[PDB]
Amino acid sequence: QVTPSPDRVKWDYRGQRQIIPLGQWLPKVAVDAYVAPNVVLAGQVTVWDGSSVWNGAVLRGDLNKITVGFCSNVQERCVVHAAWS
Amino acid sequence: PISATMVGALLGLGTQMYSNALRKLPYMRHPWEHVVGMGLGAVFANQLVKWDVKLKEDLDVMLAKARAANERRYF
Ligand SMILES: CCCCCCCCCCCCCCCCCCCC(=O)O[C@H](COC(=O)CCCCCCCCCCCCCC)COP(=O)(O)OCCN
Repeated sequence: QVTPSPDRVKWDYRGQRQIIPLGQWLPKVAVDAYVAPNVVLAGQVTVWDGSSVWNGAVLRGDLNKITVGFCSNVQERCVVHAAWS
Repeated sequence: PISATMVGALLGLGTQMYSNALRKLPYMRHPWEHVVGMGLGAVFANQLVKWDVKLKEDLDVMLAKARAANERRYF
């Protein structure tokens, strides 16, 4: 059976949060790195100096670390994920 | 011309920008701080010039006393 919840949010006025912490895993973005507004960074993500992440990209570090190095770019609609092993 | 106020204001503005750059921030990140820095630099440069004048004035008297003490030898 599919039993819905009356309280589930249909429209969230805040939109999707760009920075999704996961416990103590907080995405780290360098002050001189460009991250597009609608990008999602979750968990163990590090974005270093001079790098850029463009519109619609998703970087989900919930199983392992994700690192974008110096002056590197992850372009539009890329998905970057990782596994335990 | 090139007054102490202008040199000091330029140095204060440069100080704020250099500080922003060192922190990898945009040059004009907090512009009111640039205004504050220009004011402080102008004040500091003017005060330094006045202090230099006063320092030369005191050194003059002190060298005068040293010279008198030395000249007392040939009496
Ligand atoms: C006359 C031009 C220069 C006047 C400067 C202000 C008057 C002099 C008073 C001393 C000013 C010293 C510098 C103040 C800022 C120092 C560094 C503070 C930065 C900081 O980390 O804490 C912030 C507090 O904001 C702050 O500390 C700033 C709070 C509000 C001050 C900004 C308004 C300045 C008015 C300039 C002219 C206005 C014209 C109309 C009168 C929080 O940062 P945050 O979260 O708030 O955001 C920041 C977005 N990166």
